[PDB]
Amino acid sequence: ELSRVDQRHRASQLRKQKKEAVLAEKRQ
Amino acid sequence: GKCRGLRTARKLRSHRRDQKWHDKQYKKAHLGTALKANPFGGASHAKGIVLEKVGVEAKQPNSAIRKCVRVQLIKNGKKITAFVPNDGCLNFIEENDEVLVAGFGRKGHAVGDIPGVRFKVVKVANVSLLALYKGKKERPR
Amino acid sequence: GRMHAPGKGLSQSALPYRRSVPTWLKLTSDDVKEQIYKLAKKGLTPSQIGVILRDSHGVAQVRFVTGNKILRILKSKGLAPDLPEDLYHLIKKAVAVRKHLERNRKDKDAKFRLILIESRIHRLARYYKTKRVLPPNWKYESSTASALV
Amino acid sequence: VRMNVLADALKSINNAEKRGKRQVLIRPCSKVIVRFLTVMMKHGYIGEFEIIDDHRAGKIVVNLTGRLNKCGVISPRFDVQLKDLEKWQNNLLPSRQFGFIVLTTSAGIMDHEEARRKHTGGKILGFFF
RNA sequence: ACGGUCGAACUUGACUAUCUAGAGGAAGUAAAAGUCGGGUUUCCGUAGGUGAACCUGCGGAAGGAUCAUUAACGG
RNA sequence: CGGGGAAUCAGGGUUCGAUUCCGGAGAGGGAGCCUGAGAAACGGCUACCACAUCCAAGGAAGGCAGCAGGCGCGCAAAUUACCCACUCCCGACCCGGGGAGGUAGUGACGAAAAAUAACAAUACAGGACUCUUUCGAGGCCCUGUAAUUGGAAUGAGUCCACUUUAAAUCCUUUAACGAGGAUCCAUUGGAGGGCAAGUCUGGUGCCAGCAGCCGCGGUAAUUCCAGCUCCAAUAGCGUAUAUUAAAGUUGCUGCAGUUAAAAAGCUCGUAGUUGGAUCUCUCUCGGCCGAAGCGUUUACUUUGAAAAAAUUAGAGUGUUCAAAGCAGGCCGCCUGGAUACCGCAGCUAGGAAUAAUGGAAUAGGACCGCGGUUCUAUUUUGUUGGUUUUCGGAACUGAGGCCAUGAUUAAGAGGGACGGCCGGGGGCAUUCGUAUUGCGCCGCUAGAGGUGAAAUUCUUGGACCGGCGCAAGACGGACCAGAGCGAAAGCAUUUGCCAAGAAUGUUUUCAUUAAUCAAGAACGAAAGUCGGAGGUUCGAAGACGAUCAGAUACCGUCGUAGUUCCGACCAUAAACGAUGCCGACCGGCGAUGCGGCGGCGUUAUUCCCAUGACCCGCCGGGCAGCUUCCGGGAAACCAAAGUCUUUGGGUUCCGGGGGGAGUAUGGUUGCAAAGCUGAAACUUAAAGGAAUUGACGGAAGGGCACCACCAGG
Repeated sequence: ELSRVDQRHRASQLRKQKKEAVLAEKRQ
Repeated sequence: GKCRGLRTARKLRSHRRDQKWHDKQYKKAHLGTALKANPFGGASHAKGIVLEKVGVEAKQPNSAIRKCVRVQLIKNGKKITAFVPNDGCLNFIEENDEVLVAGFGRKGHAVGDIPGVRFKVVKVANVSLLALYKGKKERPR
Repeated sequence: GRMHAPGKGLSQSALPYRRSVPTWLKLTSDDVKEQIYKLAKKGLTPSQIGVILRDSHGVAQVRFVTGNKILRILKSKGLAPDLPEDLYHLIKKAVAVRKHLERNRKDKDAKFRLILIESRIHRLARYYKTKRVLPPNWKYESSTASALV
Repeated sequence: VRMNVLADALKSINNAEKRGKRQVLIRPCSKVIVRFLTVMMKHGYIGEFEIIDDHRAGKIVVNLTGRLNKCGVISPRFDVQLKDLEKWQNNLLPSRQFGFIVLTTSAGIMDHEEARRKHTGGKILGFFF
C-alpha cells in the first residue's frame, strides 16, 4: 500500500463510506 | 572463514542481518507481504457471512468429501473457505449466516486431506458449534 | 610467496652469526668509505657497490666493517639519488613496457604485466610518502614518466 | 602471512604432544612465548627448554612431558574483567580442579588464579590442561 | 481605512495515490455419454529450426567399465 | 512515543514495552492570539477546513484522546452507583471545593490460599513376627469390594447480632438451623505411535467422519459414532493466533560451502579487517612534608563518586500459611523501614604486561657556561619635575665545551638489484611441410559416389584412377609424456626482432614497505552481433533421396550464415580439483622438470685442459604418483576434506526444506541477443547425499526330460 499518509487517507475513505451506510440504515 | 578481529563488530552484525533475511520464518514475519496476504490481518479470529456450502474432495490416498463453507469476511471483504469439523455440523449452518472462523492449526498452511483450507468454523450465529453438536444450546435465526 | 606471482621460493641470502670483521681483512672503515665514494662518483646503485665490494675487495658486509650501511653513507656525504633505487628500477621497467605496448598493440600480456608494475609502483610510492622520503605532492603519471628516469 | 606467533608455537606444541614426541622446535621466539612457557612450566605441564639465540628472532626447543592434553591460544586477545573471568573459565576449562587461562595483566603474564589473588584483570592469552 | 507581518484555506494545470459505478472483450469452471474422429550414456554454454521442450552445429565436461605389449640397441 | 522495565533464557541471546513512575506530544485538522509569573491553553477566544445542534428562517450555540454512559468499529474490553472519611491539591481558607483519589458494582486477564469427605467394628484379601519337618496356628499391620453397619467433625449455604465503614458490603468473630451416598452428585480433553491409558462390545462400511504429523475408515475399525472401562491435569481444562526456549535450523560463544543447498572464470586494487623479532619523577615557594610542572598521549585493568523511586536479587518480620505488606515486639518502653546490581558514554586515583603512537640523521639534537639586538623592570635612587636610578624577565642570534654524541638487526616476511640458465608464455615479421579443393596437359577404361540395402549426384563432351605441374585458403600430425609455460581463458613448423617471467644462486640493497579485499579496473573458450577482406575443408538453417499401422529425430547428396584474418561489441561454460587465498604444524618412499652443489668412472673414434651426453648422491621451488589403523568423515574417501564440543592463525565470497524461479517488476549495461542485481502471492512432506542386499532381466552361459523335440508306432 505504502505512503503512510495515503494509507491513512484510504482508511478515512472507508470510514466515511461505512459510516454513511450506517447512518442511512439507522434513520429509517 | 569468519572474521575474528577486535574491530569486526559492524561486519559481523551487518552480515548477520543480511543473512537473517534469508531465513524463511524471519522473512515471513518481517517483510510484511505475508501479513497483507493473510485474510485475518494479524487476528486470531475473524467473523464473516456464509456465502455458500462446498464439498471439498480429499487428497489422493483418502476418499472423502469434507464439508466446507465459502465465507466473506466482514472487515475487509476477502473470501475464505472454512472447514466445518464434526458430522452433521454443516446442517447447523444456513446461507447468509453470521459465522466466527479461526485458523485450523498450522499457521496459514493447509492441513491433512483438505486441499487449500486454512480455517475452521468456530461459532455459528453467535453460538458455538461444540454446544450445538453436544446439544447444550439452541441456535437462533 | 610473491607479491604478483604464484611462486613461493626460498632463494635468499643467509648472513652468518659472526658480526665481527675477519682478521684477514686489513681494511679500515675510512678506506671502505672512500671506495664507496669513488664507486658512487663512477655511478652505481648501492646494490652494485655492495656487489663490487664483496666480489673483488673481500668486504663481506659494509655495515660490519664501517658500522653503517651504504645508502646512509651516501646520504651523509651527499651522493644519494633523489628517487630511491627500487622505485627507479620499477619506473624504468614500466617505461620499457609502455614503449613495447606503443610498438605492439595486440600484446595483452604486456598490458597485464604493465598493470602489475604500476600496482607495485603505487605501493612503493605510498610507502615512501609515509616515510617522508618522497614529497607528499609526488605522483606517478602515465605521460611524464620517462622524464623522471 | 605469519601472524600471531604464539598461536603457531602453541599449535606446534599441541601437535607434537599429540604425536607422542619428546622435543619440539618452535620458531620464531618471543617474550610472550617464553612467558607462556614459563607459566606452563611452573605448573609441571611441559618441562624445560632452550632458547637458541640466533641473531634473528630466536628458536626454542622444549622438552615434552606426557602430562599435556591441550594447550591453546585465544585470538583475539579479549579484555577480561574479574566479574567475567568465571564465565571464561567455565567456557574454556574442562574442570574446576585443573586447566589454566593464561592472561596478561599490568602485573605480568600469569594464570587466572594468580589474577584472582592479585585482584587484577587483563587480556586473555590462552589455556592449557 | 491604507500598509506590513504570521497565515488558515480557496481556484486553476501537472505529477500523482486512493475510493467508488460501468456497456463490452477474452477466459475458465458445473450441467450435454449431444456431432465428428519407436528413439534415448548423462549433461554445460551459445545459435538456428514456429515459443518452451526436443533435434542439429560449434566449443567444453565425466557426474562413463583400461585388456594385452614394453630389461637388448653392441661389432 | 522514548526510558525505568517485562516475558523467555545454562552461558551467549531473542522478543516485548499503548499501559498507573519520569520525560515528550496533542485535545476533530491546521493557523493566529488575549489574559497572565507561567499557555501559542482548547472543560479560554478568533478564523478557515470537516462535521454537527436549536430555529418563528432574522439569528444563536458547539468540541468526552476527563468520569460514567451511547453509537460505530470489531476476535477483542465493566456502573449514566456512593463519598470527600483516607491520600493530597487549590482558595481570601482550621470551616469551602475536588468523577483527582477513595469505596462499592461488573470481572475465570492474571497471581496466592484452599472443600468435594475422615474414622471405628465386621466379611473376604495380601504382606510380616512367633511356634511348627511341612501343612498350618496366632494378637501385627495394610488394602479396597463393601449391592455391611455405626455415630461423631464439619464447612458450603440459611441467617440474629457485634465488628468494618463517610454510610455500607466483604473478610474476621459469633447465637440458631444446616451430611449418607437416588446427595451439598467436578469438569475438560484423550485411550495406534510420538504420548499415560482397551487388539472390549454394538453401529457404519474409502461413507459419515477422525487425524497438529505418520496415518485410520473399502464387513474381525486398538483411530470414526456410541456404551463400559481406563489415563492426564483438576476448579479448571481445551482450541486459534503473536512470541520465547527447543534452533549448534542465523552459529560472537557456535553452523555450513568434494559428492547433500552452497567458492566469484581469473587477476589487480581503494575503503574495511588483520599485521614478524627487538628496548629492565623532579627544580622552585611555604609548614621530613604541602603547593608547581608532570609523564608522548591513549586503549586496557583495579579503585573511588555520580548513576530517582518502583520492579529484580536479597536482610528482618508467624499477613492463621502464602502471594503480599512494611510492619512490628515487650509491659510506657524497645525498635525496623538494610544491602547488592544499576551496561555504554562522562569524571577520578593506582598498575604498566599486552596493543597503537612519539621524541636526534638537510642536525635550525639534548646539558652547561661565554656574549650581542629588541621589547621589557612596577621597586632601593627620604618628598620630588626628571636625561639616567640599578636589578630582573621574554623573543632573534655568534662561536665554545660537553654526550661511549645520536641509525635495534636484517624475518625459512616482502620489494629491488646482479648471475648463468630455463619454458607449446605473449607480440610482430619471416620460412617450410603435406593434405584437400579447383584448373591445365597426358594415359587407359564404363563406371565412379554413397548405404545395413538403396536412392539423389557425377559420367564415354569422357567421370573415378595413374602421372607431370600451377593457384588458393586451411591446418602445424607422428615426435607429444599424467612433460613444460602462463592469472585464467589457453599455448607445438624454421629463423630473426621485441619487451616480459618463474625458479635457482648471492656474506648484494631497502628495512615492514605485508595478507585478504566492498567500490573500481584489465583479461576472459565456443557461439553470437556490427563494419572491411577472404571463402580450402566442414557446416547450423534450407533443398532433395530413402525409410514406415501412425514418423515429421536418425542416414546419404548438395549447401547458406558461420568456420579464417583485421578493427569494434558480448562477458557466458560440467570457465572442475564439481574443493577461496595467505601462513604454521603432523608418517614415509623414489621417479620426473628446472636451477645449484659434491663427486670415483664411460663417452665427443683413448679427446692435450675445461666443457656437453650419461652414472651416483644432496639441496630448493614445481607437475604428479605410490604407501600408511596420523587423524578426520554420513560415507565414497581425503596427508588434507587432518591438527573441531579438548570447539578462536588472518581475511574475502557465499548457503539456510523442495518448487514458484533466477521467473515477474524496477534499475543498470548492451546495436541486438542478452548480461548483472532480483522478489512475492501460491504450492508441497518431502526432494536430496552416500553406501547395503538382490524379486526381476526382454542378460549371458550350462545341464536334464517321449508328462520336450528329432526318426517313427
